[PDB]
Amino acid sequence: ATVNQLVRKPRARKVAKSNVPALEACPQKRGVCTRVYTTTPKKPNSALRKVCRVRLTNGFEVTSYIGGEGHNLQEHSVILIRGGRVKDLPGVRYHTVRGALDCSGVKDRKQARSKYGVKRPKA
Amino acid sequence: SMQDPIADMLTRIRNGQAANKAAVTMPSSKLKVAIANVLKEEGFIEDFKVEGDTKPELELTLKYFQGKAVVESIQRVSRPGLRIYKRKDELPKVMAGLGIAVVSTSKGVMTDRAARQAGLGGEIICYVA
RNA sequence: GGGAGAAGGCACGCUGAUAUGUAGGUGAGGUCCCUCGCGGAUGGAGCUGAAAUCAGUCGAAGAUACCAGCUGGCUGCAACU
RNA sequence: AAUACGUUCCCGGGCCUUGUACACACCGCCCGUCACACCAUGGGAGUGGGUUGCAAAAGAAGUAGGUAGCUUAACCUUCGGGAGGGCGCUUACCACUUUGUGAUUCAUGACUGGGGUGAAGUCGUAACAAGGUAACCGUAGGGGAACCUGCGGUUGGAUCA
RNA sequence: UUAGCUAGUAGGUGGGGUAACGGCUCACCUAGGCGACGAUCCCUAGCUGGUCUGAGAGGAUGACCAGCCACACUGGAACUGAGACACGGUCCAGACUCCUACGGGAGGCAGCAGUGGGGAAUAUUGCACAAUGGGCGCAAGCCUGAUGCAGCCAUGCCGCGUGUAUGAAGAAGGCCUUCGGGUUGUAAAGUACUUUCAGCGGGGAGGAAGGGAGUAAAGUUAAUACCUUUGCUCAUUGACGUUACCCGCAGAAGAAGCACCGGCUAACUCCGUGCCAGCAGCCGCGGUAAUACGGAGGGUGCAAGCGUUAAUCGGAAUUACUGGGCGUAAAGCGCACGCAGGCGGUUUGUUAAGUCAGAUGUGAAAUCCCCGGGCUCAACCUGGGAACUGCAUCUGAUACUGGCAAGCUUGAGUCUCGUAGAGGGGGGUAGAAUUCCAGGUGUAGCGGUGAAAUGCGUAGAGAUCUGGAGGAAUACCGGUGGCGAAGGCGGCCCCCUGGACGAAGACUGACGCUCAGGUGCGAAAGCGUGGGGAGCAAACAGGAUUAGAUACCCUGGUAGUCCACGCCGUAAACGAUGUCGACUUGGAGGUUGUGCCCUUGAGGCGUGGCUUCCGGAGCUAACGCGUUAAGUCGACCGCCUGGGGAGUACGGCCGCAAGGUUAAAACUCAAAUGAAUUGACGGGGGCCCGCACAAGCGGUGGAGCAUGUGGUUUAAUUCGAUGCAA
Ligand SMILES: [Mg+2]
Ligand SMILES: [Mg+2]
Ligand SMILES: [Mg+2]
Ligand SMILES: [Mg+2]
Ligand SMILES: [Mg+2]
Ligand SMILES: [Mg+2]
Ligand SMILES: [Mg+2]
Ligand SMILES: [Mg+2]
Ligand SMILES: [Mg+2]
Ligand SMILES: [Mg+2]
Ligand SMILES: [Mg+2]
Ligand SMILES: [Mg+2]
Ligand SMILES: [Mg+2]
Ligand SMILES: [Mg+2]
Ligand SMILES: [Mg+2]
Ligand SMILES: [Mg+2]
Ligand SMILES: [Mg+2]
Ligand SMILES: [Mg+2]
Ligand SMILES: [Mg+2]
Ligand SMILES: [Mg+2]
Ligand SMILES: [Mg+2]
Ligand SMILES: [Mg+2]
Ligand SMILES: [Mg+2]
Ligand SMILES: [Mg+2]
Ligand SMILES: [Mg+2]
Ligand SMILES: [Mg+2]
Ligand SMILES: [Mg+2]
Ligand SMILES: [Mg+2]
Ligand SMILES: [Mg+2]
Ligand SMILES: [Mg+2]
Ligand SMILES: [Mg+2]
Ligand SMILES: [Mg+2]
Ligand SMILES: [Mg+2]
Ligand SMILES: [Mg+2]
Ligand SMILES: [Mg+2]
Ligand SMILES: [Mg+2]
Ligand SMILES: [Mg+2]
Ligand SMILES: [Mg+2]
Ligand SMILES: [Mg+2]
Ligand SMILES: [Mg+2]
Ligand SMILES: [Mg+2]
Ligand SMILES: [Mg+2]
Ligand SMILES: [Mg+2]
Ligand SMILES: [Mg+2]
Ligand SMILES: [Mg+2]
Ligand SMILES: [Mg+2]
Ligand SMILES: [Mg+2]
Ligand SMILES: [Mg+2]
Ligand SMILES: [Mg+2]
Repeated sequence: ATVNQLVRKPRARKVAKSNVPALEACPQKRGVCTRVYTTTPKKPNSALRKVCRVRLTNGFEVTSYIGGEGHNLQEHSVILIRGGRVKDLPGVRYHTVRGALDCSGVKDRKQARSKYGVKRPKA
Repeated sequence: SMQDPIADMLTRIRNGQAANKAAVTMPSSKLKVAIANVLKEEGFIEDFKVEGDTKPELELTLKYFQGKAVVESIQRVSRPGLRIYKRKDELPKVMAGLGIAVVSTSKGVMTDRAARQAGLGGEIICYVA
């Protein structure tokens, strides 16, 4: 409180701790698929959510979501990951970029295609 | 201990005023007497006197209007723990000029208005509205 | 308290200078006092004498021979002599 | 027909009041061990790198100092040589490097500790009501677990008839 | 979670040295120099103009442009030179690569292109010296990956287009629909009409100043030569370039996608799915009507982009200087003393550092902002201004702060006499009780619990009376009583000793307040040595309870609880409220001084210290606090910055140990928390009702049979009703 006190010990803003450290302030990172599996989510939800463990080009190894309905990914699949947690999946803090590198687009999508790596259908 | 007698002066005013007191009295000092002068001249108190020679007691006659205290706020600005000085072109004004700031200059204690008009800066002793 | 001489490093002979022998040790003549002696003070002669620094110098080698610890890390057992 | 003084006691309920960590509201909430999966982290005989202190060892090139040997167009010469220079040698500084022993930091390590997170599992029921032994704090001992027990302290304890 | 650092070290003399001052260097001499105003050590980093953000103060940042510095494969070195310890120089050493006929050589893209590698990701091995500028040259000119330009990429900013107008029962198709119709939608088709841009032809500024031949005049000079300057004419110099721009031709012709529509948030319906598949910035969607998933129709928002991710600031008053907090929400150190430090009552004089005023210089340009100018507009370019809120020098002002000198007495102390007190330390001593020992009387139980049993008693308990030993604690007094900084302190007496308060006046003269670091104190438990040991009682044993019962209850009982001397340093160490000072209405009490009044009553009127309960304004989220503040102010300190992780780990200091102290991060969640409200609930309470109990009379539970259910059986024993309420 005292002026004297601040003069001895200045106000010191807290440094923000990141939510996607594996990215190291990069917009995406590349990595190899270590395990490709499903996992169940947290109260109150229930499903078999597709996730993968991925060793990134910078050594970090993280779990990443594989959004969309259907995917053709396996071990040694080279994928691109981006920031973005999965809320009912604790530990999951990244998303896989559908339709980049070895990851295919979602099949048969018509709405929100660009978020699922899907070309515009000839029509 | 009693390390700021001006805050003490401000406060004795503020509290007796809040307590609808007719007058307040405090150990005197030239600097208090110089401030009391400005208050009176700007119509925030009726009048004042100092009594005694060896242990001078200063007395301020407070002022009321609509069964209200003329002095709405009275606050210490510069203080022993943090002296505040301003330049002529930096002189604050209280309530957009409706109130006053008491300023201490090379030419004695006067209002922000006075010091402004006389090309001076000084230590900002208090605000009054 | 130890562990510890842990480990590891440097110096090391000879000659000269400082000082023809130094710091120190010892101490005579002389002078003076004295409760006079196997005495005290003063005095410093002679004798003896390590060590250091500087400079120089010989050899492959200066603790030159005899003499004279090898050192360190983990672990069982018994405290210890 | 009998019997009711009466409302202390059982059961259901009404009003006032109080405590609550309950609100799908006590068929409530909630605690720890244990089992399984995942995450990060500490310890760990060690393993591998970075940087660094101290003690020494080392001494390329260069520059400067010294200079007997060798060598030299310009200047001096009494024509023999001089002065001066170069080379070589030598000394000082110092890079690489070497040795010994410490310090520090990063990564990693059989295994091990506790921690966090999970729809549901096993054991009990520790706290919340006076939670059925009031709770909690410090401490100490004990016990599958929540905990129990002793000592002192606090009220952030219900009821006081 | 670095406190000490330093031998050329700090200074002096003299010689040497540099372009020059200088421990720059050397000798000698002195023993200094730096450091809590942060040295040393460790981590990180080029600095600035400015950039982004913010109303501002700030926060974040240092591409592109410009200024300074540093580097040129790594480490070291000097040579040449006005300048270098040299970006395409030299030498040595290292790492590495290339050539070789094997003996020996050569090189350094962090210049411009380009390559490999790394990466989510960043371009062509282009044209020209025409322009500006640099090197050389008298010049002509030569060189210039500076520069001017061109290529590539939606990377961004700005501009424009992808047509304009007309077009209705408003078609077909799609979608919704209660089958009436609504919608897509003037949208489309049709009808005229325009032609930017792209395409194709035609024409054509400016960036060009110079330089070259001649000529003429001046200055030169012996000269009309030459030289140089300035006019004149002639012929010339553009990489960009198919330039900008202008005209013509053809036809709407070649030019629309992306995200979103549950709330925050502009935009709703159907079908599919069914806690799946899936969505998800936050809340939260998904088990049969899902505007939240996925498709569709419709709609909203953007538009050559649109979304997602990353990233800074904002909102965030969420590090609070401007601009916050610590009773119960995160936060007062357990308490005190106190160095450094911060702050400091009142008067005079002095000073003029802080502060204030003015003047002068400087604060590069660009950027930002204002008014103009130029490209068709805009981006962009540009003139002038204002601004750079800053620094420095000089000259003044003297109220406030600081220095200096003298003071002053109210703050603070000292003195005198008294008062109250479980304040501390030591030594004595007392009566009650328990247990034990020894006896008298007495005889079959005592003890314990909810009930018991273990236990104790005919070796005579328990009960009673008597005598004695020992330890521990001090009933009544006793009380929102008292004392102490806190912890805490209680029988009585003495001794040693600290503090508080009152009365009166004298003395000192601001000697004061606060306090990081430091030091001391600090309940209980615990630790070490030796004593002590009645009662109590962790551990432990036995008896019970219980489904279990490592408990609660009982019978025993060790450490411990007690003493001395050491250690530990923690508690809900609490008023969960730091210390000091000043100020602000009241009522009732408790306690303890003291002045006055026929003391004429156990009183009457004042005046201090402490304290309890209410309560006023004000404060507060509320609860509550309320002259003992949580009100109004000031001085200084400590501490907080979402929950868990954690008062944990690592490091340091401390401890015999147990452990204490200082004190992180990863990870994880969207909560955790405070006060108060309405319910419900309680093995909480009060008051009150009902054949609820109590008072009565008769039953059911036994028997045989009727009947319903369960179960069992069966091919089937049909389905339902299941605590009171089957
Ligand atoms: Mg020698
Ligand atoms: Mg063995
Ligand atoms: Mg032995
Ligand atoms: Mg009842
Ligand atoms: Mg580890
Ligand atoms: Mg319970
Ligand atoms: Mg209980
Ligand atoms: Mg207890
Ligand atoms: Mg000199
Ligand atoms: Mg760097
Ligand atoms: Mg550049
Ligand atoms: Mg560039
Ligand atoms: Mg620059
Ligand atoms: Mg170099
Ligand atoms: Mg030179
Ligand atoms: Mg340079
Ligand atoms: Mg190069
Ligand atoms: Mg690559
Ligand atoms: Mg239709
Ligand atoms: Mg065209
Ligand atoms: Mg031209
Ligand atoms: Mg809406
Ligand atoms: Mg969506
Ligand atoms: Mg549906
Ligand atoms: Mg962001
Ligand atoms: Mg802020
Ligand atoms: Mg706050
Ligand atoms: Mg309270
Ligand atoms: Mg708290
Ligand atoms: Mg306290
Ligand atoms: Mg004067
Ligand atoms: Mg214009
Ligand atoms: Mg401009
Ligand atoms: Mg200008
Ligand atoms: Mg400028
Ligand atoms: Mg003064
Ligand atoms: Mg007795
Ligand atoms: Mg006096
Ligand atoms: Mg003991
Ligand atoms: Mg017991
Ligand atoms: Mg013991
Ligand atoms: Mg504590
Ligand atoms: Mg009150
Ligand atoms: Mg009130
Ligand atoms: Mg946290
Ligand atoms: Mg700890
Ligand atoms: Mg409460
Ligand atoms: Mg009955
Ligand atoms: Mg029957």
